[PDB]
Amino acid sequence: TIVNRIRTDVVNVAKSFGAEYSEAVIDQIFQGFGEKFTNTGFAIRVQNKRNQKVDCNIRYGEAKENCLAWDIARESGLLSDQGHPVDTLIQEMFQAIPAIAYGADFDINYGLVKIWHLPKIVPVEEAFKIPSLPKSVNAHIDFFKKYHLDALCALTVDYRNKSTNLYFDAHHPEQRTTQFYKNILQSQQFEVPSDEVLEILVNCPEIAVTFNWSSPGIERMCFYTAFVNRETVPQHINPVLKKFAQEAPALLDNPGFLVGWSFGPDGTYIKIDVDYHGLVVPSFFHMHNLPL
Amino acid sequence: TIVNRIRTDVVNVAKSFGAEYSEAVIDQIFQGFGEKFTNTGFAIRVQNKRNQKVDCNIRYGEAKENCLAWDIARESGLLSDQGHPVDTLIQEMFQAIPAIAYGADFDINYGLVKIWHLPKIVPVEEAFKIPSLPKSVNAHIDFFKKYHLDALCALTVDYRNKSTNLYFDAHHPEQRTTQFYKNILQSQQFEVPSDEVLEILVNCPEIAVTFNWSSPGIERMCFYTAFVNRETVPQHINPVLKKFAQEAPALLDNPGFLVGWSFGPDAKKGTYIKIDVDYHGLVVPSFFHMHNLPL
Repeated sequence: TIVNRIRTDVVNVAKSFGAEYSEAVIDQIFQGFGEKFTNTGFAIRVQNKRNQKVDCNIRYGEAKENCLAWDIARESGLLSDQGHPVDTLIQEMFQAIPAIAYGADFDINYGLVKIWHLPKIVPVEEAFKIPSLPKSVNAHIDFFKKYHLDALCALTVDYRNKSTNLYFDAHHPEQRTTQFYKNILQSQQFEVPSDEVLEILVNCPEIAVTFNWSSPGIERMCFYTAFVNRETVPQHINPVLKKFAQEAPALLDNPGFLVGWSFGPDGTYIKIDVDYHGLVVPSFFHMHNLPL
Repeated sequence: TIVNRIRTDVVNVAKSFGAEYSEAVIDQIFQGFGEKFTNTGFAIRVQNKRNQKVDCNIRYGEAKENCLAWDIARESGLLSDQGHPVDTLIQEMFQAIPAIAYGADFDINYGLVKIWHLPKIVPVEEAFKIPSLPKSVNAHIDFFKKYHLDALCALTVDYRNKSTNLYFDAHHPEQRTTQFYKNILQSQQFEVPSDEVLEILVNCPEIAVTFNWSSPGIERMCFYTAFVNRETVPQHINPVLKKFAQEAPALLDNPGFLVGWSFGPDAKKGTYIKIDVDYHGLVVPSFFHMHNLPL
């Protein structure tokens, strides 16, 4: 079955990369979400967040206007209340801004991590009405304006990290210059990457900015890129990129990949998703009004 | 490094329990006290004092006769004069009664909360000369005698709450009966807990009584007991006891825990539980030793 092949592939990736994982957590995730994994925008992700360690995260999105993942995760005990502003945040999001899609991702050593809210691209101001948003978000209006972060294309709630991400369509001509990324990173005292990487960042269509409830400042920023096949992933930049590009499983032979470049206070690491069914990459390009 | 593992463990506990916290406050605490956390009796505490919320507090004790925490907190800006009787109270305490250890605790959403003074067990009357003590302390001499609160084993100053605690070794045979706890709680109009909890209270070797400068009455009373491992924590009594018992971080594999059962007026904060993980494995043996018990 497709669900058995997905579960097998996930475990095979975990073992090949030495990623920590729990069979009981996988069993729980799949009891709730496995059928969805067969039918929707499913992806397997590895990242080198931890030093000398790879983490594996599985995720899916689907074009439903209600947050089905919240209901499933509540039902299966994957999401219980934690006495924290995250408890209602996704609900407020779906109440504040109409959604065209939703999604969810799961750490295979832990359980549900984030739930996603996907509107049509919308002015960032529509986010400011959300009651349980951390104060830092509205505190960063001038930052958003300055860096041309006006076109909001997604929102996520991270229940494990107790944080929230705003995602923007990087449509502005300034965002096609390496100087933009140098500046925005330097504005948070984040380490500026190599020139090679900067030249990759100029094509990033999506910029994620992380906020939380313990600090006034930006926790992290991530710049996402897509690649149509294994070959065009920059495999020379990092061993995890090469190995995953070359060896990630998918239902088609040459899947696309999504690469995120995350930067924080001196975290600064790489994330890579395989487009397991071949739907995610076209949807990424479409959502950012780019051609394949 | 060890200190970095402690910091990340603290943050992870905060996030897991959804406890409100400040990265800046954690920064300041650890700049002053990080090395103390690595090398002394460090513990991580969660409590359900706020209704439908978990608060996280980190603490340490060490066997020094001078209140080093006071110097460190003053120097790091975590403690400043407040124009209040607490400004000198801890100094008067170390001046009045010789200390064999001291400690401090910190709310990770705020900063330094209390500083502790630990003498050899002394008669409670040695406390009564301390000048800046709340008037209600000496007012409660007959209460202390009635409930066999004669063996004073610690003193604390709570700078945030503007209160002070006297801690007593619960050595008396009456303190082994559930009726004692029913009576002492009823004497302050605090809610008497379940028979199950009462049967836990009879084993508690430490009783904390909270006084303040705004009222003549006892503000709160807390009954402490320790458990040598996660298994023997009464995890079925409260969801927080279970989760923290099962999931609290520590260097050793099966750390012990200290549980406090706190009681006050129902119309105010009411009744709640507090649990500490013995991060380095030092705190629980020290607890039993100070109370002359074996474990």
